Amino acid sequence: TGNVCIEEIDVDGKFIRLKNTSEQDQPMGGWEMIRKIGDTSVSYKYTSRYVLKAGQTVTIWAANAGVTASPPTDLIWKNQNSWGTGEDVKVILKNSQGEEVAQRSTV
Repeated sequence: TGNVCIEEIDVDGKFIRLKNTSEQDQPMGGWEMIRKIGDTSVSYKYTSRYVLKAGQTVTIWAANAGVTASPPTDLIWKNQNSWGTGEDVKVILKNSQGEEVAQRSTV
């Protein structure tokens, strides 16, 4: 038994990282990663066939973070830019059922 964890929300707001601490691979098709900052929420939807393998991490970078896409461990959030430090951010992870399965709030 393990689970998908929101491992880190970049303090300089360029990326968000998830980790499958479980021994079993976990398909992410449909799963939704919601970035909330104040009154605005932006949703990142994982592709239909994306799988976060056991013990693997996946980092979602801002399209302007200057990082090049390196699937499957590093993806680029198309059209979403960095949010800069000092910004109270909240990340919600919803499974392929619309039901929450994790949450993390920076302070």
